[PDB]
Amino acid sequence: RICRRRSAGFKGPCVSNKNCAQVCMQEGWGGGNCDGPLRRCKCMRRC
Repeated sequence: RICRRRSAGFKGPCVSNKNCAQVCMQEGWGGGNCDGPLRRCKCMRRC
């Protein structure tokens, strides 16, 4: 399975998708995903 976890350490709203991918990798997570109204970010990796 791939787990989606709210991006811990991301600076506010997901205006930059690129920086959410980084914050997720920074966290030890595969990629990052911007959720709902984009104004909150998630991280995705295998679990």
